[PDB]
Formats: sequence, C-alpha cells, structure tokens
Amino acid sequence: ASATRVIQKLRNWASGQDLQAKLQLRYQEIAKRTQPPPKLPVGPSHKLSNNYYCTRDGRREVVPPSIIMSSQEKKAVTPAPPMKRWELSKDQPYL
Amino acid sequence: AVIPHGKGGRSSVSGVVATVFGATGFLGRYVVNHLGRMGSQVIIPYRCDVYDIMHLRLMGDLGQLTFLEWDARDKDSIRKAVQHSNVVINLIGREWETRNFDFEDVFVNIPRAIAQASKEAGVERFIHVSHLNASMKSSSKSLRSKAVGEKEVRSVFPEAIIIRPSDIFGREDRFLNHFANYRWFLAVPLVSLGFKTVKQPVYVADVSKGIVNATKDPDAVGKTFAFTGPNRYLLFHLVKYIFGMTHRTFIPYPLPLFVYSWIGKLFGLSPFEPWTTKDKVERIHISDVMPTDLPGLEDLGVQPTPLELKSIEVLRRHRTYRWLSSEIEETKPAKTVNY
Amino acid sequence: VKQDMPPPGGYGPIDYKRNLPRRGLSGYSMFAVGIGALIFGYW
Amino acid sequence: TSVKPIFSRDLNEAKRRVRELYRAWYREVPNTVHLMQLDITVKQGRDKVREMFMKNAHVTDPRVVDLLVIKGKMELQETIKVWKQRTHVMRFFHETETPRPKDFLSKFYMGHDP
Amino acid sequence: VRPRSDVTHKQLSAFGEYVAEILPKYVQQVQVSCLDELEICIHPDGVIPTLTFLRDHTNAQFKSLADLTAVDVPTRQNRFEIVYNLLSLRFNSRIRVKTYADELTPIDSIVSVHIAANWYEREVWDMFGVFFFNHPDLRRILTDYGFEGHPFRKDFPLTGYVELRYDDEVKRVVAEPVELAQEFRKFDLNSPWEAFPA
Amino acid sequence: QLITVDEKLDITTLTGVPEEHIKTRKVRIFVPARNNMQSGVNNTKKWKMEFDTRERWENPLMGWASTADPLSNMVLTFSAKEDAIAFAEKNGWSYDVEEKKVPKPKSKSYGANFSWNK
Amino acid sequence: TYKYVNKKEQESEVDMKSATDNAARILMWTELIRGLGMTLSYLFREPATINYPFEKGPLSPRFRGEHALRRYPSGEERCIACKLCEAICPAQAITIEAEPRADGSRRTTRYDIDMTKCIYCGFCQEACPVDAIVEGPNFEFSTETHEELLYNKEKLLNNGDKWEAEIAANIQADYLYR
Amino acid sequence: ITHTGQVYDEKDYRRVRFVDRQKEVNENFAIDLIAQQPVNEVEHRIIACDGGGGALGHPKVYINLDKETKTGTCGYCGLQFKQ
Amino acid sequence: LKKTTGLVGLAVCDTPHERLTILYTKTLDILKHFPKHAAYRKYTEQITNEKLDMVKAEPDVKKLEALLQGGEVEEVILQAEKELSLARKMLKWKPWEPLVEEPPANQWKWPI
Amino acid sequence: NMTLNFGPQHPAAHGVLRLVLELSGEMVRKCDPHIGLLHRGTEKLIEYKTYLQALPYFDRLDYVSMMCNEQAYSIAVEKLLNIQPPPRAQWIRVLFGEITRILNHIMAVTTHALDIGAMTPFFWMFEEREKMFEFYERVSGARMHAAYIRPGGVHQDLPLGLLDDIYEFSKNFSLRIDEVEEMLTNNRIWRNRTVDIGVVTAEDALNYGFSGVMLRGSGIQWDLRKTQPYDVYDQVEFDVPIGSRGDCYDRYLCRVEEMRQSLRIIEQCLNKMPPGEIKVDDAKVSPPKRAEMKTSMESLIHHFKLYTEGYQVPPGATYTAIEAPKGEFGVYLVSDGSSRPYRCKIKAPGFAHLAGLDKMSKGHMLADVVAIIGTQDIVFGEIDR
Ligand SMILES: NC(=O)C1=CN([C@@H]2O[C@H](COP(=O)(O)OP(=O)(O)OC[C@H]3O[C@@H](n4cnc5c(N)ncnc54)[C@H](OP(=O)(O)O)[C@@H]3O)[C@@H](O)[C@H]2O)C=CC1
Ligand SMILES: COC1=C(OC)C(=O)C(CC=C(C)C)=C(C)C1=O
Ligand code: SF4
Ligand SMILES: [Zn+2]
Repeated sequence: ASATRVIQKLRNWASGQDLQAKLQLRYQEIAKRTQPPPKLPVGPSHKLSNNYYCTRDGRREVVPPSIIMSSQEKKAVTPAPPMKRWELSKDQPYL
Repeated sequence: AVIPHGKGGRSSVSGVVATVFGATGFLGRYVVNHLGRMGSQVIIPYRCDVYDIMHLRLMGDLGQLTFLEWDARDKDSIRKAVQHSNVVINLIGREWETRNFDFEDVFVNIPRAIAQASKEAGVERFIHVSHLNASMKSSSKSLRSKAVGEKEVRSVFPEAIIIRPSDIFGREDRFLNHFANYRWFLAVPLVSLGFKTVKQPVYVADVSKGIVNATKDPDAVGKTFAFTGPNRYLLFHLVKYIFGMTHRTFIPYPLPLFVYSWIGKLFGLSPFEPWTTKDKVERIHISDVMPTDLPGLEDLGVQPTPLELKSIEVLRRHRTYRWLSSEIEETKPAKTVNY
Repeated sequence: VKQDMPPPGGYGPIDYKRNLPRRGLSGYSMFAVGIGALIFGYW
Repeated sequence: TSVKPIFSRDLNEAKRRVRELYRAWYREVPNTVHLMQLDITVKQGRDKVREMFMKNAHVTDPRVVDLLVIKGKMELQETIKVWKQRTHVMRFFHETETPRPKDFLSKFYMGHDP
Repeated sequence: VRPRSDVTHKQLSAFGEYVAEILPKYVQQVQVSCLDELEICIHPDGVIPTLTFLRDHTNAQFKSLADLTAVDVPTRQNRFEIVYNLLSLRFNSRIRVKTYADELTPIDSIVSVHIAANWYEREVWDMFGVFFFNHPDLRRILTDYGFEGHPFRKDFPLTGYVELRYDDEVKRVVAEPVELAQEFRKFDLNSPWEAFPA
Repeated sequence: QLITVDEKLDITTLTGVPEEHIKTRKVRIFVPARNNMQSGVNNTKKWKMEFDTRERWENPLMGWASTADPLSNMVLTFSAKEDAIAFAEKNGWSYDVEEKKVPKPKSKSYGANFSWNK
Repeated sequence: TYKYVNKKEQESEVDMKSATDNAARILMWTELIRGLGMTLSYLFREPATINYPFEKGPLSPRFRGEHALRRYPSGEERCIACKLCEAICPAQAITIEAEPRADGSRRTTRYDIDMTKCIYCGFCQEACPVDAIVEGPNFEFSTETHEELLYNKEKLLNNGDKWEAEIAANIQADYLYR
Repeated sequence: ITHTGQVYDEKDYRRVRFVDRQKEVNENFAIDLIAQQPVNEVEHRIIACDGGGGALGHPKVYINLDKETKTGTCGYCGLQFKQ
Repeated sequence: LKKTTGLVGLAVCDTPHERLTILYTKTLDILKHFPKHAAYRKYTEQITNEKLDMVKAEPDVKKLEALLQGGEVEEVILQAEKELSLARKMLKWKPWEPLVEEPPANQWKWPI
Repeated sequence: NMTLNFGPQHPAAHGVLRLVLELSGEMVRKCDPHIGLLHRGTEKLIEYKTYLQALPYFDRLDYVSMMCNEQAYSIAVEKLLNIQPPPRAQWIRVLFGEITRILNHIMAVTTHALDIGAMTPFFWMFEEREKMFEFYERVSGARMHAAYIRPGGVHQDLPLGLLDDIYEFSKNFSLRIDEVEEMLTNNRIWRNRTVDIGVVTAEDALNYGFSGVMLRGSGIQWDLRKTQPYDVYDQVEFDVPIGSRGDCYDRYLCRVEEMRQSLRIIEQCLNKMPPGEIKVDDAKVSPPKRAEMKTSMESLIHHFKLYTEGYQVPPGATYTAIEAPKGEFGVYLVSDGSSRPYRCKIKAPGFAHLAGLDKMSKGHMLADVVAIIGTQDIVFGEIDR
C-alpha cells in the first residue's frame, strides 16, 4: 500500500487483478500482540463424581486380536461392500 | 599426568599435553595428525591468521586442540603457551631468510628461547628438530646455524631429544615437488649432472610417527636420532624418476654450481617466498651423510617406507590428463647407491 | 470461557476458485494492428 | 539338520561359485586400482582379495557359503560398476587405523579390558 | 475411548475365512485385530500364490502394495516376520499378509505380483538381511556402499561399529572403530507392574 | 529337496560384526532380578542376554562418560532360556546361562501373629 | 466429490474466428505478454523484506529459541535435580549429576545441555515441575567453535540471568494456555 | 570458584582451555542468595509453599513447623518458615 | 460411444458386452478342471456366473456398469482376464491343497 | 552410454540424489537412482525412544509437511491405545493439516519451476509461506518441526489471535495462487516442458504403488481423506482434484487445485471449530495440566511417570495411513506392552514414486528427468528415513 494511485492502477492492470484489495504485506489487520489472557475450558473427566477411571480407560480394555482359521452354498464374500463411485462436483465440475 | 583411558582412536585420552610451535608446517601438519589421532592434548601456537590453521581443526577432537596467538620476538607469548604443556616439540624452520627473521632466528635464536621457557615451566621433555648432516661448518648457512642451535638448546634444556631428519619425502614436500616442478623450466639444471650427492629421502609420516613415539617413550633422552629412509639415491635417478612419474621429459644438463648459487640468489631476491635458495642450492647438492648414529625410524618404532611406494601420490598432481590414470607399476624404479 | 474461537455468526466467505481474467483484444482486431503497421510502413 | 538349500545343494557345488567370484575379483583388482587412481599395488590388492576369500574359509555349511558369494558379488558390482569411490575401497586396507597388538603383555600394558 | 464399528470386524472377519478357504495350502492363521485390521498369516512358500490371488480376484482386488517390512523377533526361530500391507481401492479395505523368514532361508520375491516391491525388498535385504529369490536387482539401497552388517536387526548396535572422519595424512575420509564421546544413556523404563490381563 | 547339515548354524560370517567383538565378548543370559525398591515382578519375567561391560573413561572437555564398546548398551530380550542360548551359538558369542531363581513358596496366615506361644 | 482438471468437456469445432484467435495466440505470443504484465505489476508493489539487524521478524511468546536455567526471585536456582528433563529429552542432550548441597538442599552439581545434540523440541520446557529449564527467546547464539555450543550450568544460569526479564514476561503470557 | 568448588588444579591442563579466555562463572551463588531471605514467622503449625506465583511456581507442599527448635524449609525454594 | 475412460492408460473397448461374455465364459471353462469341491472353483464360479448372467441380462452398458459395479466397463474386462490368468496360475499352484507346513511353535506369539 | 551421475550438490538433486544416468546421446536410456545419502536411522532410533520422544522424529521424515506427518503417528499411537482426541483437537489437526498441504504444494510447484528455470513464482509464494510458518510458531513455538500434534490430542490450545490471522491469510491467499496461475500455467514454455512428460498409465500407477497426486493425476479416484476419513474429514466438504491424462501438467494442475480445495477446508475449520479441550482427559495418555500437577498429587505422579517412563501402549500392531501432501504416509507401529515402540515402518510416499522414475522417464532427455523428479514431490527425508 502507500502507493500513489497511478502506480496502483498500473499494478492492478498489469496484473489483471485488484491486488490492492488483497495485499500480501500485512498492515494493522493482523491480530494485535498481547491478545487478552485465556481461560481455557476443562474437558470431561473433571467431575468430582461418577468419574471412575475404570469406566473411561480404553487403553487396556483392549483385547488380544480375535483369531480365525488358526492352524492349531457358501456365498462369496468381499473384503467390504464394493466402493461407491464418487460424484462430479457441482460448484465446479470441470476446471 | 593423565592416565591413558580409551580404545585408542579419537575421543580417547593418551595424556600428552604438547605445545607445538611450528605446527602449520608440512612436517607439522603430520605431527598434529598423529598426536590428535592418539588423543593427546595439543596446544598449537600460531601466528598466521586463523584462516590458515583451519586445516588443523578437524584433526584432533573437541577441546583437544587449542590454538594460541604467539610472536617469536615477544618472549611472553612462548611463556603462556608452555604454561600447561608437559611436552614441547619445536619444528620452527624456513629456507628463505626473511626480512625480519634470520636463519639464526628461525633455527637457533628462537628455538632456544622456547626450550628455555619450557624448562622454567617444568615440561617433562622437549623435542628439537634440526636438519640432517648439520655441521657447525657445513657450507649452507642454514645447516650450520641449525647445528649451532642443537648445541645451545642443550644448555637451556638438558637431555632434550634432538631428532635430525634428512630432507623429507611427502605430499606438499619440497624435495619431491621441487624437482618435479622443474617442468616449467625447459631444462632441469643438475650440479655435476646430478651426481655425487647421493640422497636418502624419508616419508613425512615416518618422521611424524617417529617424533610422536618419542613423546611417549622413556628411552629417548638426550638422544639425537636420525630418521633417514629405506633406500639411498644418486640425485640423478631421483630427478629422472620424479620426471618419470610426472611423465615429463627429463633433460639432465650439468650446471656449474658457482653460477647456480647465483641462480638461487636470483629467485632468492623474490619478495614472495623465493622458490630456490642460495642456501637451498647448496643443501640440494650437499651429499647425504652416512648412517652411523642413534637410529631413528625402526629404532623409535616405525619401519621406513620406500619412496617409490607413495611417490605416485605426491607427484600425481604434476601429470597431465594423458597420464593421470597411469600407475606405479607401469613406471620404472630408480636405483640406490650404498655409496 | 475465553478460548480462541470463530467469531459469532461465523467468519465471512473466502474465495478459492481460480480468478484468472480472460482479458484481451480479439484476434481479428489484433491482426489488423500489426498488418496495418506493415501496410503503412511499406507505403 | 533338514535344511532347505538356498542356491547350492552341497558345499561342492557352492565352492564352484566361490571359484568364479575369486576369478572375478582377481580380474578386477587391476582395473579398480586404475579407475580409482588408488595408491595400491595390484599384487597387493590381489592378496587382499585372497585374505577376504579365506577369512571365511572355515564356513562348512552350504547355505552360508551361497549367501556369502551373493554378498560378495554385490560388492564387486559396486566396484566394477563404480558406485564405490576410493574412500570406500581403501577402507578395505584399513590404512589409517593403528594396528592393535594381540600379545597379552601388550594389551596388559594398554587396555583395562582385553 | 475410540468409537468402534463391528460392521468392519465382521466384514473383514468373513473375508478372512474366504481367503483362508480359497488358499488353505498356505494360510496358517487369519486374525482381525481389535482395530478392525485383517492379517492373514501365510507359510513362506505361499508368498507368490496368496498375493497373486489378492491382486487378481474379482471378489478381493488388492491392487497396490502399501508396504513390505520385516519385524525381527530375535527369540523367534524364524527371526524375521515379513509383513506385506495391501490396499484395495475397489473395496476400500486393507489386508496384511505376514510370513516368517529366518536369516539364511530366503523368501520368494513378489516383484512379479507388484513392482512396488522392487525397492522395498532391496530395503528389507539391506536392513534385515532376508534374501529374495528371483529379484531383478537386489542390492543395498539405504546403507553406505561399503557397509558391513544389516542395521535394523535387533542384534546390531545403534551407534554401529564404524564412523567416518577426514584424515590429513591420507587426505581422504577414513573409517575408524566407533569411539563415542557420550555413550547413549540407556534408561531402563519398564515398570515392574503390569496393566491388565492382556 | 532339503539338504543335510550337522553344522551348528553359525552365521558369524554374515552378521557383519568386527572380529574383535565376536571373540572377546562374553554375554550372560540371565532373568533380571527385581530392584528391591519396588515389589512388582513384571520385570523378572523375560530372560535377557547382556554383553560383558567395557571401558567407560571420563571425557576431558566436558566430563561426560565415554565408551569405546559398541555392544555395551545392547540387551536383547528372549522369552525362553533355550531360544537365548541358540542366539549365542549362531552369532558365535560365548554364553554363561544363569538358572532363573524364583521366590520359594512361603506360608503365611494372619492368625499366627496372635499365637499363644510363638 | 471429484473435479476434472484438464479435461476438455467437448470438441469445439474450429470456427474461423476461433482459429484466428488461436493462430494470433501462437503468432504474436499473446499469453507470453500476459505473463510479463504480472511481473511488471509486482515490480510496483512494496518489497516485503526487513532490514535484518535493524528490524526483526516477529516471534510470539512460545518461540523455543535458546535454553536457559531460571532462578527464584530470592536468588535460589529453580532446578532441584529431579532429572526428568534428562529423561524426556529426545536427543540425550541434557546430562545431569547431583549431590546434596551443603545447605542440605537438592541441587545439580553438573547440568550440561549439548545444544548441537539438542533439536529444540521444547519438551524440557514442558517436563520441568519447577519449570527451571525454559526455552528462552534468543535464537542468535551462533558460535565460532563447537565447544562453545556445549553449555554447562554456569552458561545456562548466566543465560537465564540475562534473559530472565523477557523469559518471565513470555511465561507470564503463555502459562494459562499450558 | 564455581558453585561447587570446581577449581581445576594448578597442574590440570583443561586450564589451557581458559588460556586466553574467560572461565564462565556466576557471581550470584544460590547457597548464599537463599540465606538472605529471612525466616517467615507463620502462625500455623502447617503452612504451604506453593512456590510463589501458583502455577508459575513450584509444586505445592505443606511444611510442618512444629519442631520448635528448627525451621521448615521448602524442598523447592529453600525458603524457611518458623512458627 | 463414450469418448474415453477416466483412467489414463485404459482405452474404450467397443462391443464391451461381447468382450466380457468371451472372457467370462472362458474363465468358467478353466474352472471346470479345478477339483470338484475345490474352494476357489465354487467361489469364483459363483462370482463369474452372476457377472455373466448380469452381462447377458443388461443390454445398456451404463446400467451394466451399475449392476456389477466395476466403475467403467473397461476395468471389469481387465479384472476378468486378470482373474482368468490367476485361475490358470492356481491350477499349477494347487493352493486348494492342505497347509504346506505348520508354523514353528511360538512363531505367531506377538507379546515377546 | 556415457554414464553420468546427477551428483548431490547439483540444485535439481534436492541436495542428496546420485541418479546414475546412462546417456544414449542427450536422450537418457536408463536411470538407477542411488538414494541413501540421507538415511539417518530414523526407524532404529525410534525403537530406543519412548512414544512421545519419538514424535519429533516424524516431523523430520518429510520435512516440508511436518504436521501432517505427525498426524499419522498421532493417529497410530491413538489407535493402539483405543483413545480418541477431543473434538477441538481433531479440527485443529485438520486446520493445521491443510495449512501443511498448502505449504507442501507451494514447496512442490515453486521448486519444480526453480528446476525448470522459472524463478519468480518461488519468491512470491515463499513470502506467503513464512506468513504460514508464523502460524506454526505462534501455536507451537517452532517455525517448522513444531511437535504440536501429540500422540493423544494436540499439545497446547491455539493462541487467542490465530484463527483471525488464519482467516486474513486464507482470505488473500487465493489471489496469490491465481498470480503464479497466470505466470506458469499457460506459458507455452511451461506447457511444453510439462505436458506429455512422464505419462503414467492408470494400472501401472496402482501396480508401482504410487498412491498420491501421481495416482489421482492419471484419473484413478483415490483420496484417503474421503475414502477412509481419518480425524474429521467426514465433517468437512472438499472436491478431490482428479486429473485426466497423467502428464506432468495434469499433475501440476491437480496440485494447484488441492491448494484451492484446502482453502475451502481451512474456511470450514475456522467457521466450525468447537469450544472444548485440546488433549484427551486421560492423564494416563496425555500429560496433566501445569496447574494440576503443581496442586494435586495424582497429577504430579501422572506427570512424573508420563515424562520419565511413558504411555505403555497395549501390545498390538497397526498400519495407519493419512493423506500426507505427497501421498499416503503410513506408520506400521508394532507395539509390545512397553512404553517404547518395537518397530515403526514409515511408509513414505516417495520410496514408491522414486522407483517409478526409471519407468516414467522413458524415451526422455536429460532435461525431462529434472521435471520427472519435480513432479513426484520427492523429499529424501521420507525416502531415506
Ligand atoms: N624437508 C624438510 O621439510 C625438512 C625439515 N627439517 C626441519 O623440520 C622443521 C619443520 O620443517 P617444515 O615443516 O618443512 O618447515 P615449514 O617451512 O613448513 O615451516 C614450519 C613452521 O615454522 C613456522 N615458522 C617459520 N618461521 C617462523 C618465525 N620466524 N616465527 C614463528 N614461526 C615460524 C611456520 O609458521 P608460519 O608458516 O605460520 O610462519 C611453520 O608452521 C624445520 O624447522 C626444519 O628445520 C629438517 C630436515 C628436512
Ligand atoms: C523442494 O525440494 C527440494 C529442492 O528443490 C527445489 C532442493 O533444492 C533442496 C535443496 C536445495 C538447496 C541447494 C538449498 C531440497 C532439500 C528440497 O527439498
Ligand atoms: S526438570 Fe527442571 S528441575 Fe528437574 S532437573 Fe530438569 S531442570 Fe532441574
Ligand atoms: Zn518454597
């Protein structure tokens, strides 16, 4: 910014775009420093009641892998339902 | 002292804290290499700007190599360098008497003050290096002056080892490169057509390893070892051999020395490191002395390495693209002269 | 309480699609310019 | 016992392959010392080849031998198709490292744990 | 606690049975993790056959090889556990086929079944030392040209045995036995108390 | 068809270990004991084989411990004594197995502490 | 939802007008001239560079930068050698050995952060219970020699004293967040 | 010299390191700086030293100032309190 | 009819219904040699028969694409002959046989 | 064939690449890329490090998409712990994940041009990239290599000014894509250099395991962000930019579209980010808050144990793949019950792509190979690991 109008007009034209509206250099639009102090929210599990960990510890309630076909009519089954075709976009199908 | 712990490589300790005043030198570079490899504490007094001693930094490990600013005329600088060293090695030498330093200074004057302080400090041992065949009467001022020193330093520092190496063979050496660089000169003058000046080169490393071994051995005290080599040579084969590996024509033409000492005087006048020296010339045609003396290599623990073996590496830079790939086997060897 | 969050009502809308402008002189008209220069220049 | 054969049914057939590799390396040593401008002697290098080929002379099992040449062949390929520069090759010669004595008295004098 | 849909643990489970039935000569175990992931386990000889069936079967197309890896359980007689993770862009599902290979008992190569494996198989040889027969060009990929030893093996020291520095005397980089200036501090971290039955 | 070999799998030649550390390294197969500090026994379950300890000299510049032995920090964990012994034999390291020593059963009963005559 | 990029929906049959427009595009390099206009445009925009010594690129309070050890306002160094800063360091950088000081207090005889080993993760900042080791704002501590980069307790404590005022302000701004 | 009496012996060579350089040490030593702070005369048997500044201080701990002879000292600050 | 399939390399196959009917009938034939109760024969025969039946039943390719999924019809052709190739391969492999060899004990025990 | 190696120092070699080329004249008949020049031992070091102290390693595998990389480890470890991140954290990971894909694509499109010879696009976007890092630095303290996305949840709440600043960047960023759009998308010189170069057929791309923009560029429709929605990619709407033909142009155009589509996803995340906690509330998995550890004993014990020892994730193994900007980045983490992992195979979108260089660069000049590496967006950290 701080550009004489003519330079701006030359700029906008040569570029073909209103570069003034979206300048790259930042001027007094960037968040001021020393933004106010933050009081962040405490999440769940901070209840002082009905908060038993045994009821909220997925870490080791996990079990050893389930085993099928261990070494020690029927229809065909796929790894999973065949995938669904993606659909062309509607805002900008092409380009 | 420092009990030696470790497996033997870098990042290990050997317990040798050693001031080495002329480390930047061709021999020096090698001395710091082994000392650093072994894990010894090395203090390198330097005068040239830091840029030039960078090559020494990677050698040795962190906090194992310490560089101190030092001036030969200023006695105080030598004083603080040896403050905390227990081994002092002196490699101060030059071939061209410089405007502000005379052969006496570089060989006898300075190397005295140094050992003198070393004693005041209480260094266990001092190793002083002087050129081989150095009579107090030898023709070259250099050799004679060096002889003068080996005497003096003994009075400043008694029982100070005095290794006395021959001209050294190694990459970046003069003995081998000088002759090879005679290429620029269309003709390669050789006094007496390169005869009657049998010479015995010695690989730099051998010299270095020897020197280092001295530092870590009680057997050497007041010893004047002479690292010599694995084979002698009449200067003729040496010159041609060199030109042989360099793959450049060899044109031995005799030149009366009386006139040649003058050529040395000429380049000697050069402001920027004269390439040849009147004192050099004499030295080059100064015959290598015979080997009857406190032995050096082998005696100190390293078996000498023949010249032909590593010559290929020293003389390779002087070849042309055409011969670069050529190898030692293709080339012929020179002949020794037990004489 | 005070945490960094979208302003009430949400932020405004941001453009992502290419906005390259097809701005130029039509081809026939263009040819004429150069051709005219040559035609006149030759005369 | 009861092992499956990797490539060689028996030490005999396997040894055949070792012979081939030796030849390969033997024929190659000279070239490397020239294409890498290594400062070694062809004879010297060829002895090194022998050293290595025997360092593993004790192996009696056919499977171990077969892998050994597979690996050996791979090394040759890296040195004839040159992807391994001098630093790599010379390492074989252990040129810079200081040799350690194996004499008991020697070790006693130097290392806590021999 | 993560949300788990049993639709998948059922779909995948069934498929597992389907694969097993179709390839009973090699499938030893077929399990679905609690994380809804199938992991057919095959005898090493079934490497070629089981993969091919998955790459080219209408009811199980597993076109791309996500990864080929080899965990090393030193205790296990067959040290390595080659694991091949595959993806089916058609059925949006992944499966893992894992085999076992010892140090000197090579596995077949699947470069034929998936050419993606050309590189990963070289990676497994370089790091773990398993060998793959019929591989077009097996040669070290990640390690240095002269490296001796297979690095990711659990029996290989982290720091290794060789390190490099430049030596002036020889004016060339030179290996030396590793000498470290602060050894890796090996904190013992396992607690003497278990967490659950698992 | 399979071929027969009575040779103890020794693969010392393929592992890629420097000669010095295969012939001078003794490894001990032991089940770790419990630091008496804690009473948990989950670290006294699996067998471990650990290579012999080596030089740990002080570093001159910073005083940090420095080690020249590569196989020092390596402790491999093996589930059973038989499997660990196998690893030593094929890798060529010397082994000296120590039998697991488990606490002997001890009879305890709260009543005893209130014994008429103890 | 997918989107075709570079897919021509249909075959527009050449119409002279179309052909001319195209031929003109190839003959008189029309699109090439378009590209030149864009660069000429910026030539006129204000450059974004900053005088580096005089002006500095903005760093907010959480910037990790260079390690420092803080002290209590009274003057007692905060560290009590629990040594979990050593435990959680990913690179093995921090080396701590301790012994009971004469006062009887717990303190670290040696605290050495090897900055060349450190990868400035900022977990040590996280882990410390007394928050004695903090990631200080300074990023300009480039050193001529490798040894200078290794830092003992005295350098870090001195680093802490020099930057304590800003470190305190930075921790003041970000502690509610942590 | 340093906080812990770390003084290289007159013969040690690490002193070469300090040659032509400053051995970094801090004049402000904690052992002394804590002493200056006076004993806090609280009037409750057990008081707590949160470390000063709450979350910006050290883990909260309660000290028993019951011993009439001695004074409680926070294992963290070193601050002393007496009843 | 279509101009081209999304996939770059694949090319539009005219007479797609005929091409599929050829491939589908072939596979069914090869499967006829598999052991009678062989799992692959029963399972793939069921899949292929349903695919043909649909291909026979639907004369519109776009709806055919919906009925047996397959995205574009050209892909279904590639999948069918890929399966035809594997059916030939498995007859040689004989994977319908029992397990080649039981895993060494404790081979599959992960907690270790 | 005049063997010539594309040595590491060369700028087009990404710092470490030794492509042994066989030049049949200027036409190159074979490439044998010699990677390994940046193998750091990332996966043997992780075995010796606890799950939190190995997070940092994942920010250095692909070094241009740091947070998306650390969202793959975070999802894996989280799966093996059957714990899920809190709602705000999942939006923050999707917000930071798309800032990283804009950041990787600006890296890939502009450096590709630097290799071809266009120099200005790099400078215009790189200023837009430091604007973005600032967002990393303002949320984590590191411009890059943040360590913000933690195995459970993310580490710290967004500062109170970040979402406004991300709106201002996203508001004006599209013009910046539009600007290189004009300067490098229709230039006959770019099109000629990029169009019809390194075409890869659809089935060949699946067979070579390409799995990325390389998969989508040839028309295969696969995005792990819509197919297998990780985190919240089920509650954000975007269009995968599938290309049609596969030339290096269609792949460029796709990368430029994904930057645009990511601005659409970033918009939704700022518009709909929930109030809440940023890390799961299980002290066993995520470390206790600074105030709590300094006032409650259960929290100090949990802080001490978590930092010193670790999560101790339950024994199991998982392969979790997320759509990293380069392609499918997956971690096969095998876990014993111990706090430190047993194996961590980082699948790198890039090990597969570089393998394809020999097939893709077929019948191509020395110059085409520079474009072929550029269009694989290969970062050797991920390949070498
Ligand atoms: N062929 C050979 O090299 C032989 C050498 N010798 C002896 O071995 C020693 C080492 O030889 P070499 O390394 O070739 O010698 P150099 O020419 O390489 O110089 C050795 C060192 O001495 C230093 N030096 C020289 N003059 C002065 C001065 N006036 N003040 C301070 N320092 C000075 C130099 O430092 P700087 O460059 O920074 O000034 C240099 O680092 C010599 O003293 C020589 O007498 C003996 C026989 C053969
Ligand atoms: C974006 O991809 C890459 C480059 O090419 C544009 C590189 O230049 C380089 C290295 C380039 C230099 C010389 C700074 C790297 C590391 C890279 O990742
Ligand atoms: S954590 Fe904080 S206090 Fe505990 S030791 Fe490391 S630094 Fe000192
Ligand atoms: Zn206190």
